[PDB]
Amino acid sequence: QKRYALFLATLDSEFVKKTYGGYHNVFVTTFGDEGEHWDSFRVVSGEFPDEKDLEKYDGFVISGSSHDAFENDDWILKLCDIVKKIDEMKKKILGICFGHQIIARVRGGTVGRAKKGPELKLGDITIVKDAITPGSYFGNEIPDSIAIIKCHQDEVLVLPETAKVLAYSKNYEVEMYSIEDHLFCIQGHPEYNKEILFEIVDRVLALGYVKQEFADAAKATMENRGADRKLWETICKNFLKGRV
Amino acid sequence: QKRYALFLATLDSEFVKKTYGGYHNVFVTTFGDEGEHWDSFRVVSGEFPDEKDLEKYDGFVISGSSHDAFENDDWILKLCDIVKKIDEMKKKILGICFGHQIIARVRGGTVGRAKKGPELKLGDITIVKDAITPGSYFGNEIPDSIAIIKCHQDEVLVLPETAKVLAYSKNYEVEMYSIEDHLFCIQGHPEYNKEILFEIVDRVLALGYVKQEFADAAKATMENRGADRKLWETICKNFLKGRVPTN
Repeated sequence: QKRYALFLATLDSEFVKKTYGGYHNVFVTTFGDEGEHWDSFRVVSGEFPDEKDLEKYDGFVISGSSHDAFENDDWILKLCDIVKKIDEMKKKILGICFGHQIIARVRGGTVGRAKKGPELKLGDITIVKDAITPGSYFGNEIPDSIAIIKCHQDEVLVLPETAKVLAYSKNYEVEMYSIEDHLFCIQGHPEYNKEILFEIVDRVLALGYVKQEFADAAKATMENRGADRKLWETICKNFLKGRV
Repeated sequence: QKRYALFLATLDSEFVKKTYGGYHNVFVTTFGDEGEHWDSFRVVSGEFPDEKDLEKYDGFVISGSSHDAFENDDWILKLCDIVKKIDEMKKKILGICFGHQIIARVRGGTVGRAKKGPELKLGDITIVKDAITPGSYFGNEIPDSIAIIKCHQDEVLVLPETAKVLAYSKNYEVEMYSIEDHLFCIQGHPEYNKEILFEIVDRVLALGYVKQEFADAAKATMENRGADRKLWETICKNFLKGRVPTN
């Protein structure tokens, strides 16, 4: 009987609540297969599993957040201690955006605002093919690059010593990385889609937080192409469910 | 013919553009009097006055921002450089929210995420009355406290060594402060009102950045009362325009 815990470090948005019924469903659509049990914990509102229950999960996913992974709010510190414990148990954790950065912070890396500005867009990341086995999480043919909806408010400015870089881009050396066999981290959102992106852009535009030109460029990146969604599902599930 | 420079560290929101025509208008409605020339620079977009033009301003106002004053984007570093020159000239600068934080950074203070978490609401600040002269910026009768629409994402976590604290709140020792006679800084927005605040709360709510109850608590602070808007206008104009003795 397979069990997976999702740590929701963001609230549900109006668009995500109305269109999908919330981030729980978004994650479960993306990374779930039939027959598994998915428990989510709204860690952003201070809800966590008990320490003693961690052993029954076959793996964990840490979502994105509007919070920064360098902040010191009580629920972030508690998430760092929980992740440390999970890590010591050698349980699988997939970290997405904020989640990638949380794992890095727990492993002694440094997270801060992105040197090369924010990103809200579809982009491409270059695979370090030398660091991947044919037949492992990445499939048989390993592509040169993979398209993903990027999350680049923050970044990992100093990489934990134990991390292996699996992909990079021109403006960021840490797009994807693994630690040992049980931590796997991506600075983009496999679980996002064009509708989710376009809604965020329009709202942050209306707020006055980005220029109209930047918004128009962000959306333009998904006018004629989407992310490699099927490949990300395959990679992420192979890692999290030990499927090699 | 008095001239004032406005540094807009923020873009115009949709609500503010369609209701008032933009933040230039909101700042000028708040802080301006007829017969003045106000120039605004969109510093957030890297637009700045020429150095040689600093000398013709009678004063400067630095706006709030959605960016953080501890960040190191090129326009921020350039703002910090320009503020240093203006400070060295001893020209008047009124810093609001991010602007308050930028002046603190230039004068060697530390800015960072608010110790006790964010704030998006009408609040009250307790005045350090011993630090104020009757007849200066706050009038003959110094108030015990003032209501202001708060900006508490970030804060000044370590005060500049030359800062005089003018007001505080339970959770933050630095609501308002001066440096010498030419720098005046408020962690709150005199230029905001109820409509602007509620629009921000609704939008950050829809985005998923705050809880329904945090939004409802924010809005509740302004259901039956507003900020001390006329008093803020008198205070800030008294300082920026030298209308009364310096504190």
